[PDB]
Parts: sequence; structure tokens; C-alpha cells
Amino acid sequence: MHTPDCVTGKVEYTKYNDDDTFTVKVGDKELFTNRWNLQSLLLSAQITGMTVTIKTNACHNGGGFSEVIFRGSGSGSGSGSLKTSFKIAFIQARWHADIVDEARKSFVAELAAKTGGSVEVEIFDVPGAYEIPLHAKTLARTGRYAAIVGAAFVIDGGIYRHDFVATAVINGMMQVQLETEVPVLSVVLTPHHFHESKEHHDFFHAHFKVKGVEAAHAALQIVSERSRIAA
Amino acid sequence: MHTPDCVTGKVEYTKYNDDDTFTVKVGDKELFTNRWNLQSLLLSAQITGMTVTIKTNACHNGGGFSEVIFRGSGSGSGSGSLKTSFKIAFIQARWHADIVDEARKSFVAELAAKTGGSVEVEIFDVPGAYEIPLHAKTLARTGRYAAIVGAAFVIDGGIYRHDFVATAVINGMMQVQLETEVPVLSVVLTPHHFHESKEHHDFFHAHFKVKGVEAAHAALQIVSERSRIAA
Amino acid sequence: MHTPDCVTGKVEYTKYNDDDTFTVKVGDKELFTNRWNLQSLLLSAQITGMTVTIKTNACHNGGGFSEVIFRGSGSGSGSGSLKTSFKIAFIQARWHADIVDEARKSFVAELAAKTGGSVEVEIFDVPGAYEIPLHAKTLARTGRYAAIVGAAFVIDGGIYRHDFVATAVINGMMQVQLETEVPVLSVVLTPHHFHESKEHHDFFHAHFKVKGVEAAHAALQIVSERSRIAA
Amino acid sequence: MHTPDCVTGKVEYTKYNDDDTFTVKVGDKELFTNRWNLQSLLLSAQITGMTVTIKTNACHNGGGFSEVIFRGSGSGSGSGSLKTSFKIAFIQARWHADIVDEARKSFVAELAAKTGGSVEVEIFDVPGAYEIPLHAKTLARTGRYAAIVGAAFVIDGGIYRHDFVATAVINGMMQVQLETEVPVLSVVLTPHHFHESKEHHDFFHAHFKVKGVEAAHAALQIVSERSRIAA
Amino acid sequence: MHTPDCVTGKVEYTKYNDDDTFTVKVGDKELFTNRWNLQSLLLSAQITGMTVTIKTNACHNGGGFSEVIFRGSGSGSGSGSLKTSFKIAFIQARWHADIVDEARKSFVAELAAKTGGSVEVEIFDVPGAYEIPLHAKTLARTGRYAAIVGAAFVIDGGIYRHDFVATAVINGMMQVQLETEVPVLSVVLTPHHFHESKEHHDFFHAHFKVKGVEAAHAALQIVSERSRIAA
Repeated sequence: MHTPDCVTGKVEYTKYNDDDTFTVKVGDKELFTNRWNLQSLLLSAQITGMTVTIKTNACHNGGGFSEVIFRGSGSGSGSGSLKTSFKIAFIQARWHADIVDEARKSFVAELAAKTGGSVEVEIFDVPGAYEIPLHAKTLARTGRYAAIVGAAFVIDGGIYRHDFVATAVINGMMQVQLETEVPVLSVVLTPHHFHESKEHHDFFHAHFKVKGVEAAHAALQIVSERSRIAA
Repeated sequence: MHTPDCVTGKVEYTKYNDDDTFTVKVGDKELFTNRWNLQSLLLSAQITGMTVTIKTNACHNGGGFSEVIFRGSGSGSGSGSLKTSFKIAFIQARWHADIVDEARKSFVAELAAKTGGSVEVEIFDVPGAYEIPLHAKTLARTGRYAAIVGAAFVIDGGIYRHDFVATAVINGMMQVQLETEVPVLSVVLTPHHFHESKEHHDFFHAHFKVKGVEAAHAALQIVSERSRIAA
Repeated sequence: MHTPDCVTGKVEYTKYNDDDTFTVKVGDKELFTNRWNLQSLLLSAQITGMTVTIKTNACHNGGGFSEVIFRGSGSGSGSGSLKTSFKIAFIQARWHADIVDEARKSFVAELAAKTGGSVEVEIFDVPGAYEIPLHAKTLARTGRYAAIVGAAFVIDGGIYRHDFVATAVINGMMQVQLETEVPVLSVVLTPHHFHESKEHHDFFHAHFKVKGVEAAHAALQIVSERSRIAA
Repeated sequence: MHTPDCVTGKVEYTKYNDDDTFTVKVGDKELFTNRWNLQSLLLSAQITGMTVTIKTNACHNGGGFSEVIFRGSGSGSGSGSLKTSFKIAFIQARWHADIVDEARKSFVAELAAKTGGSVEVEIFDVPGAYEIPLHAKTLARTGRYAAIVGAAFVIDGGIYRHDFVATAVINGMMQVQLETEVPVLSVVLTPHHFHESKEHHDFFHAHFKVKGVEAAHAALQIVSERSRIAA
Repeated sequence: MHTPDCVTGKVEYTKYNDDDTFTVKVGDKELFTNRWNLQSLLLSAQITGMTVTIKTNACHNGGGFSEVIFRGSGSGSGSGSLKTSFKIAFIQARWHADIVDEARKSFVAELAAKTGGSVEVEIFDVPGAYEIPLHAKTLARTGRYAAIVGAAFVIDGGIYRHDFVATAVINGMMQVQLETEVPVLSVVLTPHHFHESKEHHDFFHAHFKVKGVEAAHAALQIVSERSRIAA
């Protein structure tokens, strides 16, 4: 009931001691309980990934407790302060890096101008576009990010067919988005023609800035809309 | 058994007290029970998302009870009154908004004319068509909606290939439809040619009204058919 | 052990009474038991969707029992008598209804001629082809049907691209078929050219009869083959 | 422990008797135990599909036991003797049967010549290529087969588009392969042109023999490789 | 608590003895415990695939124990020493083997030159590209590999359409990647034109070396990046 909180977070593990006591590690402190039903409750919570809150006056490793709060506290991964202070993960392929960097710089500059520094952008590098969905899924499952942006330049090199990889990447990004319930913005673009001539390079080098600005606006709007409909 | 109902709804959490009593939060009131088997029953119901109905004369927080109704009551999310009074969620992209707004207005006007105000339409904005499947999935899991409509105008801009995004959006909408068992109507249209000329603008501006009317009729018919086959 | 059966079917709900007794609703009658281990057994069976059979002399609501048959009895949904007497669900879109009706009539007539009335066909209407996979999934999960047939006419109208919807519908029908282990026959056809001229109308109006006869033969053959390999 | 084995196999069902004893059906014999913890153990094993081995001197229905081996024994479905003596399931569509039969005969003859009769081939008929993935999935879950081969001839008839069905069939075969962990060989072929002329018929009639020989070699190689990497 | 470790690993099976004792096989030694709650704990850990560590002075089969470590130890499959010493699995199809061998040799030579022998490459053979996703899924689930590379040469033979198989293979590789959380590099290439002439053979024979070097660099970079973001 009424007792100051000591630890709050997902159960790392549930241990059984020699004295028929249930030792459960919550947060940075290990605590043990002597209630037999609490053993099954903590085991089920750990199995189902349900967080518990243990409040006791002995906030130390190995301390005893008898009152457990099973109310929602995050159930594991989770982060975020206020509503306009969050983080965004930017994943960029390293093929045609001089063009993707334009979009990245435009995105970062526009976010800084709009939010005034309340939104933080983290940059991650991958070899190619095929590596983006798995990296996005790995980053999304840790919480810590309100949105994820993937940037790549997939072109037809004139030797091998390129549509298979682009289709797979787009489908995988959509699948990760639906799986993790975390928005994923797509800046993976496939031009109709790119013959690596001087004229082609300048055009897309200039256009990726506009693409980055559009992506920044879209990310801000979608995060705000999700926050609003989340009541 | 025979006892006036106090609370009815999904179990928010199941708490263990110091006196070996099981505190379960159902509805807006917290109640506790002293039956050891009821502890396991409530834990399993919460784990499997099975709703319970607790009836007692002490309809207040912390009250005691011994009789629990495990009959179906919604199992969490759920809404809807009668059969012709429901709600529809309309999701519209903001690219080429002047054309999509025609379909939205036609849809709303036709629904108002047909149902006479019994059906309510709620409008949600997303940056682009790529953001529609996740928004639809998020809205579907809350109940509260008998159908979901997604409207977008995906065109070929003459610079980048556009079929990947359209394919991903259609496939994702179908996947969400199959996952959540909630109908999703598609007003995501891809014209053969759109060169942003004056002639092209007027034609589709006019055609989206017909598209919206067709979507309204389809939504009404599909909701009625699902209600009928649900016995 | 040896006791005449009273109720056989899936457990609707498991109720705990004030006298530490487990009340379980099987079939149309509610019964209660006083075995503590039977409480956990029935709870697990309801959680895992495992049917139980309760045989007792008190075949009435609220009666007591002690012997439970946990042998396979259907595990919920299930229907079917003999091997040549089953039911088929026919789902038809309402776009170009005058052509789809030809296939439906041919299918019904051929089934009546072949089986002699042992096979029953039920007709369900949907607005368009996009609504077919969800309706098929909903109908398949109730048992009651040995096969499902979906009929639609998806054409290129000359304004919007149509391949996305056709691909989504075919993939969704395949996914539902693999998910529910119920055969789904496809009569969703996309012609190379259809310009709504008089010549085009008559040709497909005539061809859909042959398509329906072929679908009827295929459905009969596949149902017989599945029955045979099911040992 | 040390006791001669009586029955070994998956638990068909777990029954509770009137004398607080747990009756479990393993293999062709029904046996009961009086250990309360064994009741929960057997219930969990049946729920999770974990096989148990019951050894007792009373190898008869209704006999008692107290020692249970929970070591891996198959967990349900499973078959196979030695490493070069297995079975293969051949699924053939009945469209253009005169061409598919060439591949089937070539496959069977090559397998007989190579293995000398150690490998057995079973033939299953389906109406069309659309029926292959579900049949393959149904056959795979029974064990009893080290590989599955699907043969069909999908052509463009000049009236309706055919790529949707071929794409769905190939994707479904891959999905079943990944789901059931059973190799599925593809002999579903789509020619560039087939106008049902005399010249076209002979060419593919001759080529399907080579296709069948290639499929036989591939099946043998893949089964051997999986056996090798399975340690 | 404080006791030297004896066995650490996933629970192979949980056995119940005649003396109401729970025998659990961890690692290469079998041990039994007399704690009733430990029986349920070990059963749940085996069901959920949660590893346990048993530390006792009787490090032998059939020994007794009372203290169990439930802390994370691998939960089953898992391998890897340091951060620059890992293993890579190379899967190569046997169609056009003389071209794929160039990529394999280039990959191995570049890895040996870069890592100096700290990274080990294992080569697995499959009949065709269609067999790659299942082999990759089987190899990934055993741990033991930080990345998987699939190499194949899918060409248009001029008789049958080839895009279905390539699309299925790429999609399946992406699906396995997302399922198993193990990176999968794609060296499955489809040229625009390959007419088996002398000129075509030499060009791709030379280009596959560059492809292999690129794949080696990409694999090293992605493994390092995943290790870095794993904190």
C-alpha cells in the first residue's frame, strides 16, 4: 500500500533461495520475498514481460519486501520526457555517400531550426540499403526513439537488376514498422535514370536537400499526431 | 452468482497484498479477494487477456469480494451501440490535399445523407501514404471503430519510381485488415498519368467525389454484411 | 470412467464460486466441480482452447461432477457429417455483377448435378474484391465449411492502375488459406483487355460459365483429396 | 530411472480421475499416476507439445506408474530410419497433365536408379497450382517425409493474366518451407511463350524429363546436406 | 548464493522421480532438487527457454542441489569470443559454379588479409538459389555465426521466366534476417543479359571478384556496427 518506492523496472531474473524465499532483481537492486504466491506472480510477470514495482525501506541488495506494485510502469523498454523532447535515429547507407550526406545535413539543420534543440538526432552507418531493416528493428526494440529514418540511394548500375533489393527493403521497413509500433520514415529513393554523368550528379545532389527537409517535417508531424491520438 | 454488479471490464493489474490477499483492479474501482485459487485465476485471465466481472455490495476502492463472473464481457477493447450507430475513422494523406479533400467531403456528405447522422466520421491527418498502415493498426486495436478508410493520391513525379511505396501501402493495409479483424477500405489511387497540368487537375478533382461516394456505399454495405454474418 | 455423457464442447468460461468450487460452462449446461486440480486443468484447457467432455447423471445447470473426459472432441469450432455431405461458402463481389452471376449459377448448377444435393452452397456478397480475404478468414474460422470460393472480375479501367489490388487480393487469399487450413478456390480473374464494348461483354459473359464449372470440379476434387490424405 | 519402457510418444490427452489421480494417454496405452506435481508436469508437456516416456511393468490400459522420462523422443510428429532410407512426397497439378507426367516419371526413374529403392516416392494429385502450398503444408506437419516436390505448368492462356497466381504459389511454397523446416523443391515452371501449337508441345514434353532429373539430383543433395549439418 | 559453479546451460529436460524430487539436466550433468517451487520454476524456464545455472559441490550425475542461478547465461544457443574473433557461414549455389567460386575465393582472401586469421569462414553447398533461405535459417538458429553470406547467380535462360524465384529468394532472405536477428549478406545477383557466350562469361567471371571483396568489407562493417550498438 503506502510505502516509499525503492526500485522500479522490468524483472531481470527471479531466483529461488535455500530458505524457500523468492529473490527477484528489479532495477539496480536485488530483493527477496517470502510469499509463496508472490513467487508464481513474479515468475508469470517475468514470463509475460510485465513490470513490477517493489517498495520497501531496505533499498539495498538482498533486502526483504512484502508489498509489490503490479501497476503499469513500462514493462521493460521505454523512454521519453514531456512531449516535444524526444530522440530520432537516422540510418544512412554508405553507397553514394556524397548524396545521402546532403539529405542528412538538411534533416539535422531543419530539425534544429524548428525544435530549437529539443529533438536529438543520432546517426548510424550501414554498408548498404539491404542492412537497413534489421538495424531499424534492433534500434526500435530498445525504446529510446520516437521515430526512425532510413536514407539510401538505390540506382540501376546497368549490369544487374536492382528492383528486387529495393522492393525487399521497402517491404522490410514496412514490416518492422508494423511489428514494433514505431514510425519509420523512408528516404530510400530510386531514380528513373542515373548514368553517373556530371549532369546527373548535381541534380540529385541538390534534390536530396529538399528530400531531407520534407522528411524532417513529416517526422515531426507524425510524432505529434501519434502523441495526440494516444490520449 | 446472484449479486448486483459493481465493476465490469478488463483487469488492469493484479496485486498481492501483505495479508496474502489478491488485489485486482477492474474498471475504475480496485478490489481484493482472499481466495488462493482466485489469485491464479485472475493472473491467468490477465495474462491471456480474459475479462472478469466482479459483483459485490462494496462498490469502492479496496473493497472485498468472493464471487467473480468470468463470462465474456469484451476482453478489453470494444465499443458499439445497436447496429446502425457506429463510428468510422478516416485517414487522409496531406500530399495533393486539394484532391483528397474532395473525396473526404463527398464521403462525409453521403454518409450524412444515408444514415441521417447515426454514423460518425472522425478525420485523422498523416504526412504521406507510407504512414497510413501504422496509423490504421493503432486506431484498430482500440475498438471504437467499425471500419477504417484510407485516402491518398500516389502519383509518378517523373524523377523517382513510385510503385514500391504503393505496393507496400496496399500490402500493409491488407495485412492490418487481416491482423485486427477490422475492415479497411482503400481509397489509395494511382493514376496512369498525372503531369500536374491544368487539364489533369480538374479531371481528378472531379473524379474523387465519385470515388468518395463509392467508398461510403462500400463501407456501409460491408459493415452491415459483417454484422449479419456475425449472427 | 464409465458414465453417460451430458455435455460435450469447448469451455465457454470457468467460474469460481464462494465455496471454493470450480464452475465450468460446457455446451448449453453449467456445471461445477470440487477438485482443486480440476480447476487448474480446466483453466489450462480454456487458455489453450482444449475441449473437455463432462459426463454426469445431473444434466442440468449448476450440477456437480467429478469425472472429466479430456479426449479430443473438436476443440471449439467444427462441423461436418459423413464425407460427401459438406458445405461450401461462395463469396462474390458486386462489381460487374452480371458477369460474376454467370459463374455463380454455373457453379451451383454443376454442384447440384454432380452431388445430387448432398453439397450445400451459401452465397455471401461483398462490395469489391478487396473485401474478400477478410470475409473468407471470418467464415473459415467458424468451421461449418469444407471449402471457400471467391469470385471477382478485376479489370483495368483506363484511369487508375489495378495490379496492386489484384496482387493484394491473391496474396491475402493465399495467406488466409495457409492460416486457417481451409481450402480457398480463386475465381478472381484479370483479363488482358476489357474496354466495356459490346464484343468484350459477351465473350466474358460466356466464358465465366466455363470458369464456374471448372471451379466446381476443382472444389470437389480438392475436398475429396484432403479427406483421403487425412486418413 | 532404471525400468523397462512400456510406451513412448506424444501425450494424446491428460485426464483427471475421481480418486485425484492423473490419467495420461501415451502411445496406444492409457496409464494413470498419483503424483500431484506430475499432473502439472504432464499438463505443461501436453500444452507445450513436449513428449514424455512412461516406463512401468504394467504395460496395459489403466495401469499405474510413478517414473516418467521427459527426455526428447520426437515431441509428436517424426519418422525416418538410417540416413539413406527416407520418403519424398510428389505433388502434381492436373493442368497439362501430359507434360507434368514426363517430369514425374523421370524423377521416379532417376531416384530408383540412384538410390536403388531405398528412397520411396508418394504421388498426390491437386486440381491446380494454387492448391499446392496448402497440400505441402498439410503433408509436412505429419513428419514422414524428408522433402516435398511440387510440379506444375503455369502458362499464359492469352485471355487472363497469369503472373499473380505464379507469384502467389512461389511465395507460398517458400513460406511453407520456412514455416515447417522441411525442404520444398520447385518444379513449377512458367514458359515465356506457349501457344499450344504442335511445335511448342513437343519441346516442353521433352524438356520436362531433364527438369525431373535435375529435381531428383537436387532433392538427394539437399537431404544429404541437411543430414550432414544436423550433426 | 556463494557456491562454485558446476553446470551452466539450457535445461535439456526436467524429470520427476519417485521420491517427489525434480531432476533437471543442465549441461553435461544431471542433477535433482527437492524444492517443490523449484519444480515449477524449472518447468517454466524450460517452457520459456530461460537458462538456469546450478552451482553445487556434487558436480556429478544424479547429485543434489538447492541453489539455482536464474541470471542470463545464453538461454540456449550462443557463441562468440572477444569482439574481433567470430565465424561467418558462406552458402553457395552450384549453378554456374565457376563464377560463384570467384566470389567465394575473393571473399575468403580478403577476410584473411584484413582480419589476419581471426575470422573463420565455413562453406556450405546447396543445389540452387531456392534452397538458400532455409539453409540460412537452419544455420542461424544454432548461434555459432555472427553473419551469413548467400552467393548465387540467377540468370534468364531464355525458356522460363526467372523473376519469381529471384523475388522469392530475396524476400525469404530478408524474412530470415528479421526472424533470427542475424545479418544476412546478399550476393545473389541477376544480370540484365547473359547469353552464355564467351564474352559474357569472362566479364562476370572477372566481376564476381569485386563483388566478393565488397561483400567481405560489408560483412566486417555490419558486424562491427552491431557489436558497437549492442553496448
